[PDB]
Amino acid sequence: MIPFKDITLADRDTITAFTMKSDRRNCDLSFSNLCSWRFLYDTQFAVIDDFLVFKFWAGEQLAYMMPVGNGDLKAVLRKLIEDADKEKHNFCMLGVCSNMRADLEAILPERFIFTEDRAYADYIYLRSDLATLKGKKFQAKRNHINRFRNTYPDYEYTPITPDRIQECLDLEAEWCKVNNCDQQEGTGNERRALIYALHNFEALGLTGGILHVNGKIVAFTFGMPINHETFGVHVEKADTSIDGAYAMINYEFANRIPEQYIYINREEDLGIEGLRKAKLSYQPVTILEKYMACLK
Amino acid sequence: MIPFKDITLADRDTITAFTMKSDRRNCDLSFSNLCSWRFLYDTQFAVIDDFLVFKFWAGEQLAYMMPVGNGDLKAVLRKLIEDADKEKHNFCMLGVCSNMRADLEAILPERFIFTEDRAYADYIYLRSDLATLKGKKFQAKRNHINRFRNTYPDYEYTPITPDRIQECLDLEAEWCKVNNCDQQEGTGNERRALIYALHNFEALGLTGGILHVNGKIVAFTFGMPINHETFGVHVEKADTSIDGAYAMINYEFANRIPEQYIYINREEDLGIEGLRKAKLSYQPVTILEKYMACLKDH
Ligand SMILES: CC(C)(COP(=O)(O)OP(=O)(O)OC[C@H]1O[C@@H](n2cnc3c(N)ncnc32)[C@H](O)[C@@H]1OP(=O)(O)O)[C@H](O)C(=O)NCCC(=O)NCCS
Repeated sequence: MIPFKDITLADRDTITAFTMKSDRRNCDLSFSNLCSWRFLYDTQFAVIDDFLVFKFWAGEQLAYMMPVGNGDLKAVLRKLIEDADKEKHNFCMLGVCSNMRADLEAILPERFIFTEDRAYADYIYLRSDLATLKGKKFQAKRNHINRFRNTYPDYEYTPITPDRIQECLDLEAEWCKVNNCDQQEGTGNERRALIYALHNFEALGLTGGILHVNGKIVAFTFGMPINHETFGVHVEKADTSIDGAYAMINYEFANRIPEQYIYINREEDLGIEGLRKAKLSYQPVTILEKYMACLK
Repeated sequence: MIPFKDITLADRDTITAFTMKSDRRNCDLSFSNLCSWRFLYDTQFAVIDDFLVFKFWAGEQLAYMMPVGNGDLKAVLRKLIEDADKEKHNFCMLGVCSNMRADLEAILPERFIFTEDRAYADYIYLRSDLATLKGKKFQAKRNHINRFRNTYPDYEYTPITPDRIQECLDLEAEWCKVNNCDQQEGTGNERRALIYALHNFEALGLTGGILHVNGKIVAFTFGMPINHETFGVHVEKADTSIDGAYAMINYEFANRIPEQYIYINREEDLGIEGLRKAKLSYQPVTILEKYMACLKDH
């Protein structure tokens, strides 16, 4: 029996030892994302034949993350299929990128059914693009930040520190309530994941920023590295009454992301029309498809 | 500076080393309950100053359990208050039993406000009563068992084994369809805890039983020790169209609980009138009240 263990804060070194050196850019491999969503998926992990593997329960559905590492993929797949068999479920893997799909097909030709939903693709950008907003592609973004600067000349950006967390939580609840975000699917779950992240901010290895206008917090954002060259921005929330607050905090935080992080992953659009429009407006270099791969 | 960590399956030995030797009987100290409800409370623990301490987020309420162990209680409480200060919340402790409340008032007189909610009291029974149903006060219970045996003379009770986990999950799915766990907050939350327990049954240290009638599962139950002399029954579910199934599974499983567990803790009524009458009807020896102790100012 694979000795799957519940993921915890204390597993940060073990997990990032695999992910940081990997070529995997999927935001679901962020240590903060894995821990913060454990309440929903009863998330577990194991290291099997030099691969890091995650196991998730989503109601009736059992799924495993595409194994992270190098080594004998066939051997690890045999063990995961046996694990699914023990659970009396068909074997399904999530987070399979295009390269991973090719690797699976090579081991078990015709055995996997691959399904993809563009709602779940990640948007990846150049840090240099988001931090500088240089070039014609970013002209409107420059206009937004210049307009913000003109409207709110006394704004203040500060990094998130443990001392600033509870206010971020209180404010997030207030903003949601204004937009009646109760009545939007999934916001309760998103709130649980936000709370865990902010409560355990330092242990997780998150960094983040807060925007203030006229002496009050009006936006906050946080994230952490996904791999050696990709930083994930996991959350970005703002007081919707403040025009340009999203654009401004994006820009300020991008400039605090260490320069080794070539890429910034700002996650998925969830098939929401307005969100897809917003994420495409920042000119992603890659839209990172994620397949589910289920044994036939 | 308290190195709180998320509770996990792997922490079984660490936790139970403290709880088994303790005189704490409340069901919240079952290792299975601690892990299985983590999804709701983001539960963490630490050993500090020779005590085992737990930290929970009950929605907006930060809470700690009464420290488990022996040592300088005042020193450890000071550390927990400082932790609450860092969280920017008042310090409040849960599961303070009547005896633990007396201990607190001795070391720190008039420092705490104590509140109690009868909905959260645990029902504690003698294993000897539930396993035998002997005497006048258990006559109705014997009658239900006897009716069951007469109606279903070829029923089969089995322990929960790995190959039988799926039928328990199947019964739970049917029960939740009937009871609307998808929308009922309480039973939706119970479903999350029950399913975690079943999926991790052996790692947690749980034991359980299953009742079958006419070839299908009609009830299951599971639990594990809380301390050296108290066994906790965490879950009991039955197909409602089968009369006497709750009585029979209770009786069969009580007989499987090892004799060193003098007491059986069958948990709370949650202020639900039906559940309260059911739990009172089995004649508890103790209704274990649980206080919340909140620091008056600071
Ligand atoms: C609606 C009504 C039927 C609710 O009672 P009910 O669902 O029949 O009875 P309960 O909720 O006690 O029991 C339902 C089941 O869920 C269980 N249950 C309820 N809450 C639970 C919880 N938090 N955890 C685990 N089990 C729970 C009970 O044990 C019971 O199990 P069983 O059916 O397998 O024996 C009620 O009897 C009634 O009177 N109807 C109208 C009520 C009304 O108008 N209300 C005014 C309120 S002010």
